[PDB]
Amino acid sequence: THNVVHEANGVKLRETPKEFFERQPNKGHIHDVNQYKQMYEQSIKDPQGFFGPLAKELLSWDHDFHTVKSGTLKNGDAAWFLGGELNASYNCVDRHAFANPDKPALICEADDEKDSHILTYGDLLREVSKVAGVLQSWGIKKGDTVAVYLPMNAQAIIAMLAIARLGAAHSVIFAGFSAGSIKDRVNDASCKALITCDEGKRGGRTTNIKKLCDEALVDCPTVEKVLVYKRTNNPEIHLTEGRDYYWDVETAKFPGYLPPVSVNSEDPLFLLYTTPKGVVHSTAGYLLGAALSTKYIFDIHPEDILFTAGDVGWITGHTYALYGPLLLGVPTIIFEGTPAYPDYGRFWQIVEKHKATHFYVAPTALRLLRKAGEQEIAKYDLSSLRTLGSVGEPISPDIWEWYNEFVGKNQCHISDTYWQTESGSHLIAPLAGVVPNKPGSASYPFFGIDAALIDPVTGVEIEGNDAEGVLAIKDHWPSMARTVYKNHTKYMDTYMNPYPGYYFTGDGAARDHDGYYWIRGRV
Amino acid sequence: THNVVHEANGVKLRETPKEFFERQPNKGHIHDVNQYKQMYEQSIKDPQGFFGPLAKELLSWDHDFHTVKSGTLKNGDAAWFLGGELNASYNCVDRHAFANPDKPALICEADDEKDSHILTYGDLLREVSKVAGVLQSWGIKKGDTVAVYLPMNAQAIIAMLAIARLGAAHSVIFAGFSAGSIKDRVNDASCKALITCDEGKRGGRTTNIKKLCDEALVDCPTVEKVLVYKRTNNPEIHLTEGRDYYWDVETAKFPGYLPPVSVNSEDPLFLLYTTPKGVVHSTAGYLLGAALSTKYIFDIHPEDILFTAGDVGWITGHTYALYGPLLLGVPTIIFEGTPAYPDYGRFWQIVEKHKATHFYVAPTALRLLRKAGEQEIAKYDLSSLRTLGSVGEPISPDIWEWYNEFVGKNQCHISDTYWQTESGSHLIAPLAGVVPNKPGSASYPFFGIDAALIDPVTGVEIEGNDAEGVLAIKDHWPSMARTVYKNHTKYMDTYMNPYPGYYFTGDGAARDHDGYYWIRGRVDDVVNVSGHRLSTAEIEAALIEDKKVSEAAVVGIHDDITGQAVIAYVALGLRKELVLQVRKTIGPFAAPKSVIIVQDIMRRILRKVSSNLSNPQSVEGIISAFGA
Amino acid sequence: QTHNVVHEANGVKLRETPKEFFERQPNKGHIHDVNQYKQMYEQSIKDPQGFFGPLAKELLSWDHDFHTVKSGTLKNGDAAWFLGGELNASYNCVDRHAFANPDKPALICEADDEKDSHILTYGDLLREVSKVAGVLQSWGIKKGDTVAVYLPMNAQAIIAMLAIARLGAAHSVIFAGFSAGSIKDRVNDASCKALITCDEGKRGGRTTNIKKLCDEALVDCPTVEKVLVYKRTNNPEIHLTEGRDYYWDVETAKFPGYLPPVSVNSEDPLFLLYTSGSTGTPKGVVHSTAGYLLGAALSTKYIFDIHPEDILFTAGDVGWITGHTYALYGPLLLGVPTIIFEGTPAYPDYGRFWQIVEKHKATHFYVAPTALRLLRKAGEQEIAKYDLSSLRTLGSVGEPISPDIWEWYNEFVGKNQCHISDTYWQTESGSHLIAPLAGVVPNKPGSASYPFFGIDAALIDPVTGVEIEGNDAEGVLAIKDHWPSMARTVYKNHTKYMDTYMNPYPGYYFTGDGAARDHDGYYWIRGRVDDVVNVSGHRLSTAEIEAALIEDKKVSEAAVVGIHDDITGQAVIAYVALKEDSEGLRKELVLQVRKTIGPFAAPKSVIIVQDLPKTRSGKIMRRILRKVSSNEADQLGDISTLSNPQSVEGIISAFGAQFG
Ligand SMILES: Nc1ncnc2c1ncn2[C@@H]1O[C@H](COP(=O)(O)O)[C@@H](O)[C@H]1O
Ligand SMILES: Nc1ncnc2c1ncn2[C@@H]1O[C@H](COP(=O)(O)O)[C@@H](O)[C@H]1O
Ligand SMILES: Nc1ncnc2c1ncn2[C@@H]1O[C@H](COP(=O)(O)O)[C@@H](O)[C@H]1O
Ligand SMILES: [Cl-]
Ligand SMILES: [Cl-]
Ligand SMILES: [Cl-]
Repeated sequence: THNVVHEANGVKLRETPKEFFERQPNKGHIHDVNQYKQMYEQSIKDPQGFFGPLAKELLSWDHDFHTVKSGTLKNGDAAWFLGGELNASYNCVDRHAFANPDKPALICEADDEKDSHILTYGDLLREVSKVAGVLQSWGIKKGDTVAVYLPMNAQAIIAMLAIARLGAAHSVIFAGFSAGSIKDRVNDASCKALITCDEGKRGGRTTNIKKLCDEALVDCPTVEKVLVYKRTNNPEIHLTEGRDYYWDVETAKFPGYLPPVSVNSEDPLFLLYTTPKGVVHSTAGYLLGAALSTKYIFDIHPEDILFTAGDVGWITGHTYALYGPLLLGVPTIIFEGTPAYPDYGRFWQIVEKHKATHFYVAPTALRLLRKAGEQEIAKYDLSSLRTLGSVGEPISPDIWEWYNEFVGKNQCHISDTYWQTESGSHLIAPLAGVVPNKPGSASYPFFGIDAALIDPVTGVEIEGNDAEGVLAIKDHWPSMARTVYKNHTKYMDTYMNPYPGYYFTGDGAARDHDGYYWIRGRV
Repeated sequence: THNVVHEANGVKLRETPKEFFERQPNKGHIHDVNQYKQMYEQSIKDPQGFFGPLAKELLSWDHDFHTVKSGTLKNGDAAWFLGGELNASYNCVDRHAFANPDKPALICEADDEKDSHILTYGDLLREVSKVAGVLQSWGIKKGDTVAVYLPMNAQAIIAMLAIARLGAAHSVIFAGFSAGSIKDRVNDASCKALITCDEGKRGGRTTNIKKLCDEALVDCPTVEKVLVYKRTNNPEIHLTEGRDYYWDVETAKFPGYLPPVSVNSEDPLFLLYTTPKGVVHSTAGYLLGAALSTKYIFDIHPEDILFTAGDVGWITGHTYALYGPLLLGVPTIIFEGTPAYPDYGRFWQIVEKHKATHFYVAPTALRLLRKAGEQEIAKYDLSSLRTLGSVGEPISPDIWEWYNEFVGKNQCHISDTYWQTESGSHLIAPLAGVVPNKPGSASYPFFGIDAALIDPVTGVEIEGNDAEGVLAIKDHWPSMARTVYKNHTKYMDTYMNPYPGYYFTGDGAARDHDGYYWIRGRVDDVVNVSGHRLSTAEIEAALIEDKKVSEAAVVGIHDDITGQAVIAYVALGLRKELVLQVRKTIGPFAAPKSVIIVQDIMRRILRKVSSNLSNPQSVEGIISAFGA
Repeated sequence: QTHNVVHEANGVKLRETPKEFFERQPNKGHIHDVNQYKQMYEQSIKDPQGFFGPLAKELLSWDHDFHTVKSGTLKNGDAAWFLGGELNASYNCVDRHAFANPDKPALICEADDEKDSHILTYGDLLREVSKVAGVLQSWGIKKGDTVAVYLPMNAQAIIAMLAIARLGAAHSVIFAGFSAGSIKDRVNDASCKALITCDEGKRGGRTTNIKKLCDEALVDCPTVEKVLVYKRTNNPEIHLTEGRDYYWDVETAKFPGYLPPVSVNSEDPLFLLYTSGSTGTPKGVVHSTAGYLLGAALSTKYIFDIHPEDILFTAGDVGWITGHTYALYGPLLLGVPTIIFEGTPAYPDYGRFWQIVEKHKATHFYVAPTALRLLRKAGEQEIAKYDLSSLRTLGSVGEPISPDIWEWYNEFVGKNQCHISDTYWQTESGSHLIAPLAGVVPNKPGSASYPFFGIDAALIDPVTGVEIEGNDAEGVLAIKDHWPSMARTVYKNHTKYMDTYMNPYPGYYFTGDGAARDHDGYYWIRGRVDDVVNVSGHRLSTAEIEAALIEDKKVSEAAVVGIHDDITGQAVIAYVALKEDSEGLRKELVLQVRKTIGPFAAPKSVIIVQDLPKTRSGKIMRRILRKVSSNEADQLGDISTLSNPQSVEGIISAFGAQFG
């Protein structure tokens, strides 16, 4: 029994169902919860000997690295795989296109299913090369930043991979932002180019996209050129001559292959803004964390198919709609529309349509379907799923049991992934087919994450279980953000200085007698 | 006997003379024709196992490659030696300078022999490094393009190698071109710099070089600086302060070594313009093709000396005057003048002077020397020669016999080489000392070249020998051109789309019972509309048969649905009467998509108009008419 | 054996390295004995590929391997080493040591006032270099650019140099004693895109103006886009130009403490160091990356006998090549601590050098004979106050060391227990050329002894231009083949490079020095042959000083020459003719030279004459001014070949009257 953790008193360990293993294509990646702690204890006491080999296994290098880990949280100088060189789009596209060009890559589901398509890895290589050819033709090169203002569709996945192909950092801007929020993000990074579309389709209603760009671009002198996709092909849309150009028109000029550009492990892969602050992520570190978590926390295999019902304007689409799954050579499902269009059975038609084996979504949608589309679940077949995931905020133990039976049929594993934009990948989450669940908890911290609670009053680490306090990590990890663009002081003041030697997550949590962490919300 | 390939009837096979092997420095690279077929068959079925090792033998790499071959013709994404890095100037200069800096590299014969000279590989490394140093200090870098407007002399070779040393792509503009032809090519490539000379010398006559550049440059805003070599040192030649700088003045400021810049295998090495279309060639694949063909088709050894009587303004000078021979580390003769100056024995005086072992020339020049200078050949010792090459057009059996008797004394091997600017290197040619000749035939296709004859109407491959049709290639090869600069769609529409799954040479050919290919003339207008091959020339004739039409012009343009579409412009309801005329005389599917009637052939203008001898005022009415 | 030519060597007892040297040596020496050295030297000459290849792979960390050890020839000016190789200078001097031992001292910084002293570990140095490199990167600095440095000899100068080299750019360090005109010359010749400087300096307790001289020069340096200013004094009265000048502490705060180093080619330029020549224009000497670094590591390791446990105190300034190679690159490459002294040997008193050695138990001390002369004159009494027993190697740099100063150095600083390394070299050699290896080569006081690895030294007859075979000889000192750390060019002026070093004696490198070789093969430097004047270790251009004096509108013509000086080694004497209080104007002209070049270029004396001796062509005959400034007027010989032989009498009278 727990005197402190009131959430822990009387909670049955929900061992992973037996049908989860009937549906695995191959022997699971970690046998039992006992091997997970042998691999975890090594990843904390011996990061060099744990992440080194994994980096060599999961990523393809253009130059080997000479030092696995360097720096400290106190000094904000973390670095991983120093001296190595790779390319993000080579690991996400090329190396799978060479292996099996016809394997699906981007299973795109448009607003209207009448506008849906699928890109094989061989097609994704030809389209990324042509868009990278355009950007290279325009003078975009390693060290530049390129803004993206696109809905959740193929064009966004291609623009990011194309920008990363040249060694430039893509700064994705959620399609729903205003001209002001566009102006602020473009000017902070001094983007030299922007990729966008004429207008989108969000649940039947068409959205003004180019209009908001033009309104914002009038205060963005750094933007030399804009690439515009024809999502609707509406001719009343204005393109300023000499600045704006058409996706289809430019890409038609360049070949289906462009060489990737090697970047250093610690070269910025992208900027993502949360005044807004631009979180910066390294290349090697972020990519490894994205691939590891997707392989272990979701139990992804070459045959699997991931449907992250998120958006690339946020970190969830970055890591688990794009980089995570494509690094592993599995197809990912890119959903442009809403969970209510045409009706509340769209998520479920798609899972049935493509036999998706993993589903990843935030609770905020589970409360929308629990309070509207609870009947549409039985229409469609959801027998392909092994793993179901929660991302956004905490997951009610109510919605947990709802998410488990209605969508999972009491046959799936459920992983409640805790993590922020600054972490890059999952921090605390239960591994599919390994970690038994406690409804409402994130469970054990992931490889390389040395979680710890700190008494906010004294600022000392709270040893022993059955306790609460501020959540903090005692060392940095590969996918940790390395700075805030052009403002490292705010980066230190926010994460590294409140508790020297620790990384301040900004949340409060509790650890029960079993070690399971309970996320008690922001402080 | 042959019912189709009449050229081949009663043609005695011509074995390589005994003197060829007496003059050969070492054992030949291929023992006999049976070893050649074994090697060729592997180059087709297993290009990875064949070209992989050769790329590691013949080229020096800064970064290893992980995949030999990628892409398909149908997708226009061919690539070779992916992930690899190298430098063209290192493989053509540095590595040979280190091994033997005193070995001759450029044997330069000037317009007047008084000005001839010889650069060793050591000399070439210093002179290339110094020019590259100037370009580098000017801001030229990987990704840029630099134009070259120079005669066929040492400075042209140095300029090309210095540009490639920085990872930039050179674009060589033949020195005979006008100011307008210069204007078009510089602007299409947006060259940041130009390398040229004040004036040229050709046949004793002074040519204006800088004068035409100044004339062109007024409309080339991308050119930031020009390097000017004092070829004549004429003091009346004006240099624009702030833009033009002297070759000798700037090179004096920089050292004789500059580190080469590594580039990717598929980074552009150069643009070569032919509306002129800028043919783009890769780095690794092109260089491997240049070395392989020069080695095996001409039988080049380190002891040899190559004289390619061509100009770097064309692909022949690119591949077989520069990259080919310098990659293999042998000396190459760079001839600045003409075959008639000071007299009609100059070619042969040069061979004798430098004891050249290999001679490579176009049939056009052989015809001129046969007509006006046959008496001069016997005056010179040409016994150093072993291989006689022919380039640019099929060689008549008569010209073949003349070439064989009067130049080779019936003692040399003759290699009629078929290829084109877009192939980078030889496609069909008799390997020196290996393949016996049939006069007028190019014989067998080369390594990596899977040649086929396809029916021009159906696009289906013709099986069996004693056949004729369109010459097409079933898979890309290392030195195949990769795109047209900033215009990959024209590249696809010209080479890959007309006959999908094949490369379209634009030539017709025939294959005899021994598998020897006989290049025929060019094929005609092939416009492919939903699988129907249409003739724009054939449609114009039909429209003109209508007594209401004075003149008619038909062209082809890209179409997202049907592949291509034919648009007919007509100079004099009526549009319906003309479309039926074409259906009856040609065929039902030959009707133009559209028939536009205008008030007033330079079709280069109609293609750009419909896509969206001079009389420029009509252009406005045609643009208005197409909309109407 | 007696010498008919090398008189310096007659009756000179050979001086073995004392026994106590090896007692204080931490490990087995890097070279077994002098016979192993001869074998290794012979291979470095006959087989440089087999010798320098392995050493380059031991001492440097490479991002890409090299395929050819050595290329090019002196005659063609195309020397190159380790071709195809890639590396980074800041990685080899910082990163690789920080990963191994982040807490090991790297920069032992002794400020002008010891109250301000501090110590940076290799870990600290990595963060501060990364932050400065981060600022430069955000400003647009990239491989191929040049960045000027105008800083005193403190930690920030070292960080600026390493941060510039981290990006693949080349730093150009401008000695802090230079005026705005000398800053102007160097920044414009190199077209520096940025400048790193400080608000004010501290030297001898007195505040020096640094930023003020930059603003004065920068008004004519249109290539400089941004300036980084360190708050050395934090004086708030120092103006920063909005849009151009930015504070070191403010900008570095914006960037993280790690930045990836940029790989550069072995032959990409590492730095420019502007040097005075026979013209009035400084020539920017350019050094490669790989070859220069290998030379710094090789010489520092084998000539000084540096081990990981050791601590090096090079009493030099990064404004000159001595600080470049043996205060920064040499010791940091080997991963040992180096003492960076910002002050003077006289402040607070004439024992400061020894307080520093004792404080930090320095094992290696490297100093100029000019300072040894000063301490013998004014501070000998201070030595007995300090424990100097940590020292074992005592070096001398920049000028000839008198046999007397050698003995003083040996007895009073080394207690007759240390090895002395008289090191001969020059800015253009990058590293040592001729020097006694510590613990290996016995000394002849005043001789540089044997040439170092890769240095094939020769003496050339000045009359015939042919190499002199056999020993007991003298002539022009020349080197028969290039070496790894040899300078590669003069910036954007390779013709001056060829005309100065390679063309005078084709097939050879021309040091500009004369020398003699005794029967034991020891070399004895006889000084410059090319009328280059060395004042307190500072290479000066008499032509540049003449130009400064003429800028005064009262001067018609001026001639400057060099003469021996008991204090500074040599002194420049200026003869001035006016167009027309003398001692007054003499002060106004000396100040004129201070304004245009720097305070350390000021003439010792200014003699005012009516006419300068001239040829019939009209050129000034400085050969006569030199013999007069010395008491060798009786060696002038026939002067009827002058166009004004009567001026000679007035020159002898003027020098006698005004010198003093
Ligand atoms: N599984 C979870 N349980 C509770 N809170 C979560 C979970 N996942 C994410 N969060 C919250 O979401 C925040 C992430 O913010 P951001 O990713 O920056 O939009 C975290 O700081 C947590 O407060
Ligand atoms: N041996 C040959 N026989 C027939 N045509 C040739 C031959 N060599 C080159 N060509 C033609 O020359 C053109 C290529 O130009 P070039 O490569 O400069 O000779 C193409 O139209 C080829 O068909
Ligand atoms: N050990 C030494 N003995 C005599 N002269 C030296 C010695 N070291 C340096 N020098 C002189 O200092 C010059 C170096 O010039 P710099 O290093 O540019 O000031 C040499 O050319 C010599 O004239
Ligand atoms: Cl090799
Ligand atoms: Cl080895
Ligand atoms: Cl000089």
